[PDB]
Amino acid sequence: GPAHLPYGGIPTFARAPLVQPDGDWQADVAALGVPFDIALGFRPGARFAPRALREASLRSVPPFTGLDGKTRLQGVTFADAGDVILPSLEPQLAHDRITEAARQVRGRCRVPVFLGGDHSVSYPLLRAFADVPDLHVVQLDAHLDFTDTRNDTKWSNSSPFRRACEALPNLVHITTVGLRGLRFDPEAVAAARARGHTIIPMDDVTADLAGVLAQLPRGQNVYFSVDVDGFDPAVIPGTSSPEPDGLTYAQGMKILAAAAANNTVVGLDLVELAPNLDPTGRSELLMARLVMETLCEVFDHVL
Amino acid sequence: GPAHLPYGGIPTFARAPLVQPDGDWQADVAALGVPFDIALGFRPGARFAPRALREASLRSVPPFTGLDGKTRLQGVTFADAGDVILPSLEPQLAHDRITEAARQVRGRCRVPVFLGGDHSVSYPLLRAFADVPDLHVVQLDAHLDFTDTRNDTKWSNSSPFRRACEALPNLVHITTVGLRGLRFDPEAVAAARARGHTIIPMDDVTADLAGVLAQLPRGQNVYFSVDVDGFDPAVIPGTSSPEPDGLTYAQGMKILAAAAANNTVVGLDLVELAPNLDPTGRSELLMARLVMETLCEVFDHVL
Amino acid sequence: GPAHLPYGGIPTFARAPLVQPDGDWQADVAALGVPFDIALGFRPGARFAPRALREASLRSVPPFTGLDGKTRLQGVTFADAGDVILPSLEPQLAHDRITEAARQVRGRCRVPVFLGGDHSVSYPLLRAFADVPDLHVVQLDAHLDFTDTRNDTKWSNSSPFRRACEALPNLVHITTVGLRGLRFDPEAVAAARARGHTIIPMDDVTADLAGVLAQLPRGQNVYFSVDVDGFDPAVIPGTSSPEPDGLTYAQGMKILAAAAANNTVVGLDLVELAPNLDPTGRSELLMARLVMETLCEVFDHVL
Amino acid sequence: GPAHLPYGGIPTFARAPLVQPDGDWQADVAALGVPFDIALGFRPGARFAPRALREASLRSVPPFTGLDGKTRLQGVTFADAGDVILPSLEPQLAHDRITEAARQVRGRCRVPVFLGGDHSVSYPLLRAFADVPDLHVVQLDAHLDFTDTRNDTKWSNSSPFRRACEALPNLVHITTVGLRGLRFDPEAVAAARARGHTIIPMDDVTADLAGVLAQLPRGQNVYFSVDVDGFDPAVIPGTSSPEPDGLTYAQGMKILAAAAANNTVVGLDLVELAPNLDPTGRSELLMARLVMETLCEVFDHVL
Amino acid sequence: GPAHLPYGGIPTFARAPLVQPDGDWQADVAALGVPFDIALGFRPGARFAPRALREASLRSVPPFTGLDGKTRLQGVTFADAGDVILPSLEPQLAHDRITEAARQVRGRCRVPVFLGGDHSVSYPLLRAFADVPDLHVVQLDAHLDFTDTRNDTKWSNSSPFRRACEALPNLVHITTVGLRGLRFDPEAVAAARARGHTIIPMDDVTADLAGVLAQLPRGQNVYFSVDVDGFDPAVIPGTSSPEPDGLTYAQGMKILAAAAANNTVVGLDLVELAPNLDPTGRSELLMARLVMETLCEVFDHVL
Amino acid sequence: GPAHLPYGGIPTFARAPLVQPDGDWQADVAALGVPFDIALGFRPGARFAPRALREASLRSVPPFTGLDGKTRLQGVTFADAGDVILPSLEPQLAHDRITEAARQVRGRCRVPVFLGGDHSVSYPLLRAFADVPDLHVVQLDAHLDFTDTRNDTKWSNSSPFRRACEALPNLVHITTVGLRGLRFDPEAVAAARARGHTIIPMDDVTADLAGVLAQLPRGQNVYFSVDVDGFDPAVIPGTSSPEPDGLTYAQGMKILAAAAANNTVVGLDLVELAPNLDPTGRSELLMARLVMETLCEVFDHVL
Repeated sequence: GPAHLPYGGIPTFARAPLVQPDGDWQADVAALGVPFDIALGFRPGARFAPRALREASLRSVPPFTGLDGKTRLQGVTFADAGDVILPSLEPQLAHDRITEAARQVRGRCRVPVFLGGDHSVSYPLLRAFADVPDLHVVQLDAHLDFTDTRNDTKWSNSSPFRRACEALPNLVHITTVGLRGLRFDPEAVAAARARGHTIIPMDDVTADLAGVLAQLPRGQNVYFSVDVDGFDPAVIPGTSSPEPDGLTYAQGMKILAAAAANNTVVGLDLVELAPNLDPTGRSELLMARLVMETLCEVFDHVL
Repeated sequence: GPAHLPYGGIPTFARAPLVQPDGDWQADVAALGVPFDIALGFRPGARFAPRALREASLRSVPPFTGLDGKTRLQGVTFADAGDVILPSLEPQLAHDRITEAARQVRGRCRVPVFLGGDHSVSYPLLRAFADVPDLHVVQLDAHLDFTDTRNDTKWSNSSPFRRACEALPNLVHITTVGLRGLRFDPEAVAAARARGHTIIPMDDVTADLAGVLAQLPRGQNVYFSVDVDGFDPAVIPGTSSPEPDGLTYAQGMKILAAAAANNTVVGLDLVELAPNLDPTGRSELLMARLVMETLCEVFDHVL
Repeated sequence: GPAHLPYGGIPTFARAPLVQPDGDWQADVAALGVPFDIALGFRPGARFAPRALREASLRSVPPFTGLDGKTRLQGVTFADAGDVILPSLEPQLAHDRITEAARQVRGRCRVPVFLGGDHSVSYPLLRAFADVPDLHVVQLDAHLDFTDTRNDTKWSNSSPFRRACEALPNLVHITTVGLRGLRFDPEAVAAARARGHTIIPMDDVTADLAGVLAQLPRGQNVYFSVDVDGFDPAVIPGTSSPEPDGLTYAQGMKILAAAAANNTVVGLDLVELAPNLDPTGRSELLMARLVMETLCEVFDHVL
Repeated sequence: GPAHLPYGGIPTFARAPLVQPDGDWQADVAALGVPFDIALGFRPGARFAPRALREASLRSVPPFTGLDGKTRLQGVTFADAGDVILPSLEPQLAHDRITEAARQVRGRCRVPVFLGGDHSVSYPLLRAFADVPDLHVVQLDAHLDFTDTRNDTKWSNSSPFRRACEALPNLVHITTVGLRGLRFDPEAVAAARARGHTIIPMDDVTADLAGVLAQLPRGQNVYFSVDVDGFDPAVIPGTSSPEPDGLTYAQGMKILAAAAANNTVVGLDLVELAPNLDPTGRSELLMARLVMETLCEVFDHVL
Repeated sequence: GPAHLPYGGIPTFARAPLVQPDGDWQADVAALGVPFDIALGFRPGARFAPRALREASLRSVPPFTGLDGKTRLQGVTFADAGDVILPSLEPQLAHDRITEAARQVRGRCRVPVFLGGDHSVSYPLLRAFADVPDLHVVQLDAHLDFTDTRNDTKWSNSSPFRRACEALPNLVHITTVGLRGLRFDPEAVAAARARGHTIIPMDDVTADLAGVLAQLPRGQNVYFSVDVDGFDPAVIPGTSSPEPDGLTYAQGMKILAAAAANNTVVGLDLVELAPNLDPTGRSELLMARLVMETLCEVFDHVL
Repeated sequence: GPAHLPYGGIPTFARAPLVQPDGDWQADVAALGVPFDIALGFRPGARFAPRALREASLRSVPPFTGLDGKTRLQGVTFADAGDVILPSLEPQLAHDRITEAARQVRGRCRVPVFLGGDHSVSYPLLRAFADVPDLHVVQLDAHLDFTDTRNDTKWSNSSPFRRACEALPNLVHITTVGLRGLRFDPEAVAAARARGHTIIPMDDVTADLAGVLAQLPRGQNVYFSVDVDGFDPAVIPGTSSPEPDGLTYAQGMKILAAAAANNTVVGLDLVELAPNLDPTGRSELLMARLVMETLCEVFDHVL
């Protein structure tokens, strides 16, 4: 029958049916929003990202038939579990709400998609994956975000992965791609290298993308964490702290596609999108497509 | 339990449960969006109004306890039937789907709320009230919008009530308040007076508000049509063609309040809001509140 | 035949035919733009005002038939003489070009309309009225703009009327209405008072508009200078240096209408509009209408 | 010597010299910024308010010679103590630092000026006045902000005065002006009325301003708290949660001027300004002027 | 002697004299605007493109002397035929208005430049070339736009070339370059391949541009259709539905240049520009330049 | 002691202490702003660049430890000398004040950093380097800016280097990189080559960046002039007159890094940034970083 235009209808991710995190449902893919941005240290706005991403996803409703007539995500079911009910302030309670909602959504779908929210949400999100043996994380990011303490707190967006690792012994490895900038936390760098994490600077992606893909995990359980600031600001300006010369959409997608075809993807988060910082709206439109395209890749290699 | 903050959760009007127009449900108040703006003659954007109003309504979730301790809308149930599935172009087809959806929603609730969309939507919207005896329309508008033909079309936003009157013999009277501007369609004015419609220029409201309220219907079946451009552009700048020296929120609400308490309100539409034209977002916030406050007035004097 | 919508066609003031300042033409009203804003002391943008005003005037193309069915500006011819060709910097050269173009335009129309541009343009514009006996200026403005020197220059926008008076012995009186703000140049205020100029603070307008209209000139040759910041910033926010609690559109219009009904209007300038500072676009829309409505009043009482 | 233009120089409040809160200085007036906005429940941005207000204050540098030729704030010294060094998250720590910095600034000046920041900062700010006998607070606000708990926290901006009262037995009375809206916390309203607070709805100001001025404290130790949302959104749209029909700049200023003429002003805060929500920039220009004008009134009646 | 700066003068394309489509004039190049955008399915704004392009063209007024000292477009005359007078709605009438105006302009110049407008305008525009033998079209676009039916209409901006081909058997071939995205209409793709149209995905331009150029027509009558969304969103963000990883300005220009060097160019349209979606203004500045540079290429290879 | 987050504290360049140009101080690096933009010929805004650059520099406070573990800018002291006090208009007086302030700053630091301001400030800035033997200028720019007269003035931003060369016989050579665009001043190109100046078009950079670095000066006294428009508009859209296909941040930096490693850097200016033209704020963030990264290269290799 007739379908809504992007500007029509209630905005749910992939225009999927709306459900409750603890409701009686099941789907191949389930979206969950985390409108939390009080942990970032510069420009707020990421709390509006979940809503912006849902709206932008109406431009990319599955399934998809490419120029080659091949159709992806054909038959794959989606669901939108709404957003985590967050309190004001109270970061600890917020973290607990996030982990609980994440647990519920995880048990009702195959591949859960978390929409941030600043990067600090990745920590409580990952806590819902403690039972995943030898959990690996493929992180697209301009920064390492493995810092211990910053501005007198352990919960800033610069510390999510540091917090996750000390709370999840099953999180055995992180591969970070896209790092750049004038400042790096030496303590954080040393801590990541001490745990054997893989650090891939944007310089290496530019110099030899093939070699970078050859460094990605294989036959592993992988959780994808995409910080939109990993992408070049020209491409995705909507983010609090942009760094020049980043990933093109194509490069970021190639890394995600490669990792999705050789691993068991257990989930993915999309964080640091700041809609208010991009009045052209391309940031959310492109990141919404990124998620959908990644899912296409994920389900094109399910065993 | 805990409640979402305005930036959290899926945006449904008044944060009410989502439903289908011809679905199996019933409620006191039901919202229906009509993201149609190709009929206006200047600045587009109203197609995004339904979505903006839903989001802004999260700042005004019922019920409401005033400073006097009194609570309003207690026990009143709300529902959101989404938006009419409109085609691209094809105005005649759009009109038919609008009316059908309006009919379906009106038969499932007591007071239906229609979110435009340019003012031309009022026509196919009123066609769903053909069975209301001696139907009266109280319209807040900077313009009369009773034009026959404009720019070689009969379906522009300048002709909704002219179209509605020729298609509905039961629509017996219209009271338009807030009229102003340098240009008036003489043929439209003549046709309106010929039918005995009441025309109340903004000057009348300014000179004597009490006299204006005395001209409102009493004990009649009333359909409310609120064109946001009836309000002063300083108050509501988010609209295609603003006209200086309009209604303050308070004046417009006083009119709606008086009419609501003295009549049987059969419905209401809120049109011409253009979110894209007000980056401060106050336009949607105030108009979302206007709809809720009007509803407070309506259900506060139910017989 | 069919007429363009506001967004269609080449933007000329009031959609009037385009002409050259010294060309072979004659019209009742002729517009001339002065896209000069390098003399203001705060936020630039007024250089774009002439263009924005033309675009906005397409929403106010004459003639106008009001609610009473009466028509104004019927048969009144319009022309757009384009813009003065300004150099970069070189204020004195710019001034000479503005005066020359204004003189040429004045000699080919009854009422010239000058679109600024920061307020400093009023000086060279006025030099073109050296032959007007006992020239009076009715100035709507939040600021006096009668300063001798400011920031080491004689040509800032804070000095146009001071420069005008010293260059035109025939400019015998100025009536300034709308003044407000924490700071005033004591020398400028005292000099204006000592010259017999009339200073009407906004507080007087609020306290007794009737008393203010009674202070306006009668039977004089009047030049209207409208600085948009004379209007309340809530109404017209698009201006460099806004001051709270100003004229509503209605008050400013009543003042101009009163003066137009009892005097011989020789010209009008509209200055300090900064379109870039009002993304809602209501500033240029309302100010273009003010010019058109003022002309309606002018030609309704011309002798 | 030449003076800077508004867009020139380093932006310190009123172009005052920069000092450390606990440094070796003394001045009549001292500004202290609190760029904290993680406690608000809707739209962020107030963290940028202290900076925006400083920049805007460059348009209002003291002293001021008015239209009447009289000068105010002549010889009155100013100091800018910078901003409280805030951590990320960690509300309690932020609170303690805010109180400590405020105490130190207070002991070094006659009248401290605090620039927020969301309204939650008023709580830690007021703790620095625990020694003031019979401390009265005059609050301009659209909301009461006397809530005990909201969204699972005691520190939201909706609870500053509630926290202040239960922590300051010397805070004997609060006069709140401008209240309006559909939703009010019944528990908060009751608790406030019970403690003997004076609640003055905006409707009261509209109906009789003279009466409202008579309800203000007299001969008391007064702390001013100005929430920019107390002003009408058409005038000051840059704020998280606007409410229609608020104070005009003039009405708000009349209230402050009245209170400043009959009491001993011990301090003032300006909170909830969101520059990012007003691209016209009028919100910060007008609120910076409000602070300066209030200081003019305070020093005109120094006992 | 002196010339206007970009912000000065009436904005006509290339600052060319204004003429009527059916007036008595002749010029090498003539521009015609089609401010129509009610056919697109997402974000409106293209109706303002013709005006934005005209304004932006003031930064690219011919002739042009390059770094090598060689001048292009020397002696090439220009004219601006204004905009097609469009009705409100009534797509079929608009289509006829467009075709007739386009033919009139075509009979008075050598190369016509059409300024859109959503991509649907290409259909009625092409009907004006029904008298051209073996008409070839070189289409820069992110989408094929060869769809038959979409959202219950035949006239959406997704069907222009489909409508053109079935109405113009003389349009023997189309070469589309820049195709990309997750969704492709299998029906449209088939109909295109069937007619033998050449489809060149953006991946092919990236893989080997020289190969793509070798696929362009030679010695044919060619019409250029440039959809701005064919360019990368980072470069041209001002467009309704952006797609990542597109043409750089240089790539698009290389394609246009190659085709203009060995073909008879009969016209060109520039569509889907949405100035309202790019507040930096680079979208219109770059596309106006693209048109002018394309003309430089065309007149550098005339037989 | 704790450190301010980017949105906290008074915005001075690199959070450096404030000083007066002719005060008693010394520092390795000193910043001086020149908020002058009345000489540009298109879109103003550059007057706001010094303040935006200072605000943005708070995200790049020295020293910097890279991913490789090396730390740069260690032991490098900074000072912010504020802004040159500019008059209104009076370009000659402005020039004199700029030169004088630059002289004072240069005599108190090792590497002065000048924040513009339109490009015309480079002329009076360079006059402060008259005692530098065989002075060389490495200019990143989309335009040559070696024009004699433009729009009836010798002081436009298109003439800074022409004016500098005729005033400074010691300015023996200029290397300009990034030139592009359809129009070039033939008289300026000829005069530049006549003097042996090296012109390096963007095409050369794209074709062989290694070769361009090879063409940079070696062992000379070099003054860096960075016009942000030398960069691609997709990367840095905030500038008056953008030209497509410009330098990536990386390319521009590589050029500066190379020159800084093989020459004595006497100073650097950063001009034409227009914060108001880039609402995403990435323009000032990337350019402030550029200045800081250039400084780290300078001190990491100085003789």
